[PDB]
Parts: sequence; C-alpha cells; structure tokens
Amino acid sequence: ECWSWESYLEEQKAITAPVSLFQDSQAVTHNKNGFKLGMKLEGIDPQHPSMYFILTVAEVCGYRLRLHFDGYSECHDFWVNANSPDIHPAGWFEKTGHKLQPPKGYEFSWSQYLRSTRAQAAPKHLFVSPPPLGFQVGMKLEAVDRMNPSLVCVASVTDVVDSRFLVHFDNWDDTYDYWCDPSSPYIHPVGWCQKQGKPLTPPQDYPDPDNFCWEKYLEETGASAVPTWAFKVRPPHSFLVNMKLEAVDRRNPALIRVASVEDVEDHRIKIHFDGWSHGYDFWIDADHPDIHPAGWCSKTGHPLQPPLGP
Repeated sequence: ECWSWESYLEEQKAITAPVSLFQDSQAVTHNKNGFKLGMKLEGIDPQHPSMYFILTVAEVCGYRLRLHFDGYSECHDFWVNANSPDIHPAGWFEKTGHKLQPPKGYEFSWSQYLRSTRAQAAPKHLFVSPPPLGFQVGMKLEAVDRMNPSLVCVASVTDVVDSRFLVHFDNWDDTYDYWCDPSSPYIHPVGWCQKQGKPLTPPQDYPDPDNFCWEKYLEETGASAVPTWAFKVRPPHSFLVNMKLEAVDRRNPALIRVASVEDVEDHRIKIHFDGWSHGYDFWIDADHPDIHPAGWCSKTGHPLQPPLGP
C-alpha cells in the first residue's frame, strides 16, 4: 500500500503543523507549474544575490524547477519553486533598470540569443504577477550578517524589486547580501546597536574602526538612514516542537522528505528528518520557501520521501 500522512500520523500518534502557520506562498498547491524543459528566463544568482543571469529550465518536478546558468558548470544548478520571486521573464532587466550578466562566452540581445539556441523564453503568464514602503536604494541600516549571525553590521539597501529589497554589507563582499522585506527580524534602524548596548561591525577596513560614528559616516557618504517607521518586524511563528511537515533535503535538494519540528526560536525552527540521524538536523527561517505543510508534495505532484525505516 502507498505511504500516507494519515496512516503515519496514526502510527506515530503525531500531528501536522497546521496550514495557518505557513505563509500563503509556502502552502499554495493549486497553481499550475507551466514551465518546461529548455525554457529560458532571468534570475538572481543565489551565491551573488545582487546579480542577474540568464537561466534555463533543466528539470521540472511538481511545483519546482531546477535552473541552470547558461554557459556555466552544472555544479551551479539550483532548485526553486515556480512562485519564486527570484525569477523573472526575459526582458525584465531592461524594463527595471537592472544589469544582466551574459552567458559564459558572450553585445547581448534576447532575440538573437533565442535564435542561436533555438529556444523559447518562458512566457510572462507562467510567472506569479507594491514597493517596500520606506526602503530605497542608497539608504543605510543595521543588519545581521546571516553567515555570521552574532554580528550586526553597517549595511545599505542596494536594490529594490517588487515588495523586497537587497541588504548589502558596506565594503564587504557581495556574497553576504540577502533579500528581505520590511518585517525581517534581521534588520534594524541606524542606532539600534547603540540603543541595545551591542557592538556594531563597521564597514570593512573603516579607518579607526573603534571610533566608527554613524553621524560622521552618513556625512561622509551623504546617505540617509532608512526611516524608523519603515521597520515592521513580524510576530514570532507558532510552530511547536513535534509538529510534522515537509522540507526540502539540504544534501540532495531534488528530494523532499517527511520532517518534524525538533526545536524552535521566535523566528526559526529546527528540522529533523524522520528516521535519519539527528546529525542532519538544521535550523531554518520559518518563512523559508523550502518548508511546506503536510500534503504539499502530493497536491503538487512532487515525490515525497517517507521516513527512513528501522
């Protein structure tokens, strides 16, 4: 007989995390995924989130897509959901004042590229269709380095796309950049660290870095602070320990597995994959696009890995 959530919950005397605990985008199962193998589009580089590349659909599975960077190694391929805000139709860059990195080898033109590759651009209607109030390119703020999360750092808004904006760490590598929205718990107004008595990491190689002063720095750069009213942090999530859900595997991202909430924080949850070592457990933001309610895989046509049996 087929594995099912209902039988498993019975066997385990367990419960699922209710759909209400998830963002609409994590829960939605009734959208069609119309993307097809070989279709071309634009998207951010996950490793360099400020940069936009030409991407090809290399695989379709349920409501997910594997994307390939045209011209580059297969090593760089990555999976997104079809409702990702990180992908856009051909021509988006030109329409929105962004720069498009060319395919490896490449003067660029979408019409000639499509002819050369005998390919079709993913249609505009295959993509899911308001600016973040108070966040504009060039404004400054304080932000948690999510790669070094004990550090709150001098940061800037360097891009704005739809309802989100890009946080960049002043004079640090752009690999530390990340997109977020005005409710992120990782961002704060200029002056927050002083107010909390926490140390603030200044821009890389700032002269006399112990005497870093926001007033002086804003004078040096002519930049404004993001206004305090703009920051609208979200309430803690309501996931509880032992609730079950579905989560993308971190070792092999093609796979999605049966998962449990092992531990919680205000804004994160710790995932355990049922049946596997606790050594694989990992923390993830509660709004991460790769966690889903029970039944997401079944409703979207994606295989679900059942728990590893004893």
